[PDB]
Amino acid sequence: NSFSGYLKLTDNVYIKNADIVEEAKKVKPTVVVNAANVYLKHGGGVAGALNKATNNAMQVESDDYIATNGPLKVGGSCVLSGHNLAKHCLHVVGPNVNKGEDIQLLKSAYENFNQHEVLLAPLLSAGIFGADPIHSLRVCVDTVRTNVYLAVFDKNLYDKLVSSFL
Ligand SMILES: O=C(O)[C@@H]1CCC[C@H]1c1ccc2nccnc2c1
Repeated sequence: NSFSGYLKLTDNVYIKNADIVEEAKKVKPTVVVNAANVYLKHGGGVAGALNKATNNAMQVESDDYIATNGPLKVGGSCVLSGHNLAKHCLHVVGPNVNKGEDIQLLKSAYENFNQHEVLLAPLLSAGIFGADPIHSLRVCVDTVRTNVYLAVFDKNLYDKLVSSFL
């Protein structure tokens, strides 16, 4: 949890323009959040990048979790190993609003963060899931009560979020 270079947006939400893979390798936080789908198939976006950084160890562990427990629900989560990125990975499923999943479930998705005192995380449902990233930051701020360090890869997006929030 040796985070550096973050801007404090609220009492408990911090933001940095950084690649979450590189933040995780440098900080080795207690918890790194993955933006997952219900079958934990880490094919693209943040999920593909975190899985690639574990050289597919996260995918093999995830397939075993699904074979024993079944898929997650939208708005749900599970805690698995963080491998070389963190002590734990919290795999959280935000709604895929491009496939008709209700945006109201974005609040349920962020509620999972409250089970952990400190987390390194991306914006949920942004990117391939289709939600507006600034709306996702708003739900994060309105919902998460624990300390969250958000890593935003795209500089244009990061600047938009900081200008809209400060
Ligand atoms: O922060 C961002 O710019 C977006 C917002 C939601 C998903 C974020 C993200 C971060 C790292 C990624 N690395 C490889 C591929 N896609 C990624 C996507």
